[PDB]
Amino acid sequence: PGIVELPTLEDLKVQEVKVSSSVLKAAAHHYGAQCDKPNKEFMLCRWEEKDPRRCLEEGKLVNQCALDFFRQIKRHCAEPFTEYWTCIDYSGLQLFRHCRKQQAKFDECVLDKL
Amino acid sequence: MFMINILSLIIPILLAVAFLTLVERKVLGYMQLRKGPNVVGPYGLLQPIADALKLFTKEPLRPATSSISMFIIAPILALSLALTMWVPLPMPYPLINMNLGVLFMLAMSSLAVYSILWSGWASNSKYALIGALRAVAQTISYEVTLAIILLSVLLMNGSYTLSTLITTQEHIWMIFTSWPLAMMWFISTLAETNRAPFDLTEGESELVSGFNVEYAAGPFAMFFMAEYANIIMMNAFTAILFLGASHDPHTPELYTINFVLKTLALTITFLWIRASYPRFRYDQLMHLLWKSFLPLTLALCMWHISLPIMTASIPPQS
Amino acid sequence: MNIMLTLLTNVTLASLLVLIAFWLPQLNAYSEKTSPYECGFDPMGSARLPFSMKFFLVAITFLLFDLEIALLLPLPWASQTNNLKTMLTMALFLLILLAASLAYEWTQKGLEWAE
Amino acid sequence: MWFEILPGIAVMAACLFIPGMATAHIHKFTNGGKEKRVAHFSYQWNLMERDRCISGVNRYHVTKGLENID
Amino acid sequence: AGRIASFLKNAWAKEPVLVASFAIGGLAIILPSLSPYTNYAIRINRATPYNYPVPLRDDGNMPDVPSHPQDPQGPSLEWLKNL
Amino acid sequence: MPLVYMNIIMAFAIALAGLLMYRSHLMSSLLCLEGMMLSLFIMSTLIILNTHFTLANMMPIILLVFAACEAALGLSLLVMVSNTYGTDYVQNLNLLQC
Amino acid sequence: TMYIAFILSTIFVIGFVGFSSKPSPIYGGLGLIVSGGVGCGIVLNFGGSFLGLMVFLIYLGGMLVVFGYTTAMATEMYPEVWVSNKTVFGAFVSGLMMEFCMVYYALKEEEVEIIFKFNGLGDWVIYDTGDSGFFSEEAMGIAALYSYGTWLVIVTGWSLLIGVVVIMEITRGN
Amino acid sequence: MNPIIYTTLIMTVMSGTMLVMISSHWLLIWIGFEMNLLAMIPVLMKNFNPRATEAATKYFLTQATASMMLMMAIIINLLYSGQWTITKMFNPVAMTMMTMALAMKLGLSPFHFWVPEVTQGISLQAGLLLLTWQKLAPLSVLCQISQSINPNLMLTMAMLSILIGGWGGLNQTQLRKIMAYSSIAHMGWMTAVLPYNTTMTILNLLIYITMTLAMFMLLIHSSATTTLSLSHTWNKMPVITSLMMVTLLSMGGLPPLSGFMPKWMIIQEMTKNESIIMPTLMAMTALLNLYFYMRLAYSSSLTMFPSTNNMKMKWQFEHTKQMKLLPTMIVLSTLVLPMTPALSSLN
Ligand SMILES: CCCCCCCCCCCCCCCCCC(=O)OC[C@H](COP(=O)([O-])OCC[N+](C)(C)C)OC(=O)CCCCCCCCCCCCCCCCC
Ligand SMILES: CCCCCCCCCCCCCCCCCC(=O)OC[C@H](COP(=O)([O-])OCC[N+](C)(C)C)OC(=O)CCCCCCCCCCCCCCCCC
Ligand SMILES: CCCCCCCCCCCCCCCCCC(=O)OC[C@H](COP(=O)([O-])OCC[N+](C)(C)C)OC(=O)CCCCCCCCCCCCCCCCC
Ligand SMILES: CCCCCCCC/C=C/CCCCCCCC(=O)OC[C@H](COP(=O)(O)OCCN)OC(=O)CCCCCCC/C=C/CCCCCCCC
Ligand SMILES: CCCCCCCCCCCCCCCCCC(=O)OC[C@H](COP(=O)(O)OCCN)OC(=O)CCCCCCCCCCCCCCCCC
Repeated sequence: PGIVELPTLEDLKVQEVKVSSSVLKAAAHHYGAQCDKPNKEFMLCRWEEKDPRRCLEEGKLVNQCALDFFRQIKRHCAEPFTEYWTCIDYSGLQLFRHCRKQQAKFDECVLDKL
Repeated sequence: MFMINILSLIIPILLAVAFLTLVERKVLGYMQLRKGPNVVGPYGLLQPIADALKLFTKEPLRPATSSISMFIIAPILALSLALTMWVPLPMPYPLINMNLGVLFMLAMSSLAVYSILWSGWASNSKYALIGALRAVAQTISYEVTLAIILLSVLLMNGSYTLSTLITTQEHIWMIFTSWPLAMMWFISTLAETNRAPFDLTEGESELVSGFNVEYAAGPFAMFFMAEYANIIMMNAFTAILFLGASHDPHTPELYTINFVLKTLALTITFLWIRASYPRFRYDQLMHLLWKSFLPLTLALCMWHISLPIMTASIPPQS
Repeated sequence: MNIMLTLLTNVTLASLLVLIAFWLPQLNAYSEKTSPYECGFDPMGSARLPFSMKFFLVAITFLLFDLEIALLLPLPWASQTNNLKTMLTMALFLLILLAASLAYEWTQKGLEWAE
Repeated sequence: MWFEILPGIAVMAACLFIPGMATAHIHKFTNGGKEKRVAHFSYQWNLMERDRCISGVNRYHVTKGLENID
Repeated sequence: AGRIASFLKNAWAKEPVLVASFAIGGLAIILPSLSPYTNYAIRINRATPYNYPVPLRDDGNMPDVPSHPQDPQGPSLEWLKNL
Repeated sequence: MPLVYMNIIMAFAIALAGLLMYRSHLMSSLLCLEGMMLSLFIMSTLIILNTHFTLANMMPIILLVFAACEAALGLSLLVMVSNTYGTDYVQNLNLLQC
Repeated sequence: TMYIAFILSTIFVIGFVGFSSKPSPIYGGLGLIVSGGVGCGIVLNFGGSFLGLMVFLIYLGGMLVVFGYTTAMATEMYPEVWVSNKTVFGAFVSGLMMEFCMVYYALKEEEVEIIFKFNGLGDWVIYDTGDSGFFSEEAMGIAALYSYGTWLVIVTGWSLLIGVVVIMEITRGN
Repeated sequence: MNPIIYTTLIMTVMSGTMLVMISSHWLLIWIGFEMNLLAMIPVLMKNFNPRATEAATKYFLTQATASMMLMMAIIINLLYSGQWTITKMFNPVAMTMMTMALAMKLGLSPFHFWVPEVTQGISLQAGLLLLTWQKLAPLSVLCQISQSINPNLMLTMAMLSILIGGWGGLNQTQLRKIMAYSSIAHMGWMTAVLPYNTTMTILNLLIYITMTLAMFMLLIHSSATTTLSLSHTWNKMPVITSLMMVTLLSMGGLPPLSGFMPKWMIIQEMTKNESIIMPTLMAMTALLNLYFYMRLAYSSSLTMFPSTNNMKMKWQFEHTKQMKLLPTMIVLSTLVLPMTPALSSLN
């Protein structure tokens, strides 16, 4: 029948979030609390439009919020965060149970600085 | 590097099997007021090596009436499955991490049954046939009871993953939780490994060496190695399942030492039982499981289904 | 992949052991050595004649109970459902029917070997 | 006496130490000194694939962080 | 009652395995209907977030739906926290 | 359709042609009957797993259960026939004629 | 690609050819066990680990009974093997030749049988891109036998109990 | 067999058939067939003898093969549609497999040999249950899936059934084999009308069941299993022979008896669809069935065969057990032709 429409490679371009899964899992609860609104908007768009091509701008905003959140962490609590996600990265299952001290230090740092 | 890991899993197991033969001979000797091997090497340490060399330099014969293809395949199947059973065991890290590590064990054991049947049938002798059919009955009874007991105990766990078993037993022991199932499991493992009082497939007193009567030299040694590897593997599985050692992710050698000590304790208990008790009759073995273990096993399965629900202690799925 | 490599390694090691066993030693074969074993005398019949099985009914019951346990195996995942009451009822129903089968056979003498 | 059984048990224990310790050492060697990643589910597998993609060396265990985002 | 006691004493002297089996099975059938923690188990199973909680489109007439995860509105797991 | 489905259907056809062509033993035909249900199990689970029909995953288990019931029934009939005639040969089931 | 599923399917067909050529119930059971293990492998590749291991375990248990029964009921002086008989070898060779012909035709061109149309391409091609998360869809669907499928449990349990009654009644004699 | 076990097995057979009839899922239909077969085997083997064992073995083999083919058809249909509901089948190959399996279950030619063999093997009560109920279930499935039935395959098997039933019945001299071949012919008639009017299929099913119940219960009452055994019944109870003769006339399709109604309605319905050669051939071939019914009627009622000397003691004694609904079956199988337009109620 018809020809499918695909976005060009120019408007699929965005600043990638090049942290690892351990880094993301360490700053996951704070990220979910801070960047909730763009992510909820993107998820509502994705579930209503049922089309990746119709929610690209919301994805751009999601990436922008993630980058802003990580820059804000990097400016204030880089050392406790590095210790925390270094502890998380050791575990094969990436367990929160084994890194409660480093998590406590990171939570104290982000509660005072931010 | 994975091939190096496979070799590091295989070769130490075979060495442990040889020295388990030595240890069993000496333990039985001291329980029978003898000494056991102490001449061949220092405290008889070279005895397994001497026996292995003798068996593999002796002549193997194929009986004139035997079916040669399944006469050869049976020891190959036995030893291959004996070596394969070790790959999902966490010590504390499995060589192969399976989502369903327990069903793999059950399936491979049920397959390893057929080595006895095919070696007995392919030998084409009456004593071999009698041993094979004794194996058939034994597998019937122990298989049904083993499956139900494993279902219950793993129902206390949450999944069929042995690393999850370690995490479950982080605080106390499954043997403290479920000691009746532990007793029935130990008896079923004896019946499964064909150990006394259930050594009926190869019963020297009734049958002249049972199913492997016609086997000589190397092919006999393969059956011996497979049986002893199965003994150690089943004791290791029992230790992981009921005697959970503490795990420290940064120093995993502590779990390995604890696991090895518990496995050795269970294996020496197997040898102790063999020294202590008479032999069953295989009809009485069938009547023991079905008429005694199976009712209690079903009742305990119902109890262990209901207990997490009635107390709000259902384990996590992952 | 890794499991296939492991199976290949185990099979190859066992086959090499068989090959060494059958090719290293000196062999001397004659009709008397390779004759079937029956305690020093010749076998009267053949080992391929029919061999009566006194537990033929327990074997069929084993087939049925084996598939009962196949039904019971997915219970650990069934405990994560929201319909806990329905799950518990059906699990106990299956176990009670298994117990009923065992009781019926036991009382009707299905567990007794043929004479 | 009964303590002459111990050297055989010692050898058997030493043999049973090798598999677990060897597996632990090889897991740490081929995963950058860390535990081998357990991927029992598609989510964990996708995390591993993303870690491989972002590393730039086609190895998931090479972990990148804030120094890489900026 | 006397017949029941005689039967039970005979069974306990002849088939203790069967007596124990029936006692365990009967307790397993009966106890869940009397336990107050069955509802707690159901609630714990319902509280596990296996999949993503897709948000709702706000019509301006949803006072019981939180606008943020940390808002007071929405289900609370404080009961499970101290359990 | 992939070639895997072709091979599974071919295996079913082979097992069906095996059942319909008796030789002497009733046991061999029973084994052919058990192969047909194995191929049915494999085909059903391949179709269901590919399509992510989640609630249909329990169907192959029920299929196996009734395969077991059929195998039990056939073995019972085989032991009765062997008791009557001394062998499981199908040539002895000739008392009744069309 | 690696054609692992295709190779396993071919071995599956080979085992079926064996036990359907019907040498003798011992080797019929051997071929059926091989086919069961290979089918376990096929469905493991396609995704169902529980289903594969379960069918393998069920057939391992079932063939154990068949061995004991063929020792007692279905044995003769010289059990037949594939090369022992002209009919058995003929049927085995016919099945192998048919499988080879169809495999070759499918690999060389998109083979449309007189029954169904088959395309020679990737079993990896036919797969789905999407993924689940933190649970197994197969495990959850099978576990739904108790929450959903109350009717199925009832009819299955009734059938099993009546099966025990039936096997006891058939073998009564008298 | 214990009476409790026997009645629970009968109830299990009926439950399997009812599950087949009430299910909307192909898996549940297959489960019903399996449950029916499993509980039906011991009923055949109720009176243990080598003939009963052989009949049960043949029945099991045939029904297991048919169930396997049926499940293959179900799975093939699921492959091409993803539908488990029993409706029009979406694949012609799956439909052909389903038709073959259901025909093998019903005994339509060329899948008919097991019918006379098993019926001769089993007792009169078991044969009654077999014919009646085991025809009752697969025909309901066929009626559900009728709109996708291949007319050529269905009508070919139907005409084959009519011809084979007539010829086999011509040769037979045993009462149970006569009943089996008559059953094959009647199944032929029903499945011939099936692709045009399932209502007429149901009407023929009901009339056939009534006539078969009356006939089998008369045989059970008279304790006759051969022609010569039935030739002694005029000297013990001449009423039973007369009722049997009227029932045989009804089964042969003679007006104004109740056996004429299904043939009449089916001929009319097929003629509405511009079928003439098929109804004419079907009507002419039924003369074979009428011939061997009349041959049976000559021996038992219209002529007096020699008797024996112990018939005097039999005269002195009286029949104890009372057949349930035998007078009602006799009347319904012979005198309900003026009530033909109730097939609309049947609709
Ligand atoms: C390079 C090797 C070439 C030779 C290979 C020979 C293979 C022979 C057996 C084929 C079937 C088994 C392998 C199938 C393909 C791989 C499947 C797979 O990916 O599994 C991953 C799965 C992973 O486990 P999982 O269940 O945890 O998977 C879910 C979790 N993820 C997805 C994250 C992995 O492995 C298993 O489940 C293990 C099952 C093994 C089943 C084996 C059955 C056949 C046994 C035959 C024994 C023969 C003994 C020797 C006889 C000799 C006689 C002379
Ligand atoms: C009717 C009687 C029922 C009895 C049920 C219990 C049977 C116990 C059988 C034990 C067999 C042990 C064989 C292997 C021996 C290994 C030895 C070893 O390494 O030990 C060091 C090991 C230490 O290594 P570990 O790390 O494995 O031990 C702790 C393991 N965690 C915490 C992970 C569960 O054990 C100990 O030192 C402590 C053992 C008990 C641990 C459980 C918690 C304490 C429970 C106290 C209450 C007990 C009440 C019952 C007591 C009386 C029972 C009759
Ligand atoms: C522990 C498990 C694995 C075991 C692996 C093997 C263990 C043993 C290793 C040492 C073996 C030493 C050689 C013994 C050979 C048999 C002796 C014999 O038959 O003598 C009578 C025969 C006598 O021959 P003859 O010609 O005098 O006799 C003619 C025949 N009669 C008797 C009738 C007169 O000896 C030989 O034929 C000698 C053959 C060469 C011997 C050396 C070759 C083998 C070298 C082995 C090195 C190790 C690697 C390769 C082996 C496999 C292991 C990887
Ligand atoms: C669930 C069973 C009912 C199913 C009925 C199906 C039709 C009948 C076919 C038989 C199947 C069931 C047969 C089981 C009883 C037959 C055996 C028997 O007669 O005796 C039972 C025997 C009695 O011993 P004696 O007869 O005295 O012999 C010893 C002599 N010294 O022991 C029993 O009573 C066991 C009976 C079954 C055990 C399980 C009891 C079930 C009770 C739980 C309630 C079940 C409700 C089901 C819903 C479950 C919801 C959670
Ligand atoms: C809803 C169920 C319908 C069928 C039930 C049949 C039950 C009886 C079966 C045995 C054969 C018929 C009876 C022959 C006499 C038996 C011995 C005797 O003396 O019986 C006395 C009995 C007295 O009647 P009684 O039992 O009191 O009535 C029911 C009370 N609740 O005498 C009688 O009962 C005699 C009269 C019986 C009823 C007439 C026969 C059936 C009528 C059906 C009407 C519809 C027509 C189509 C029928 C299709 C097939 C069912």
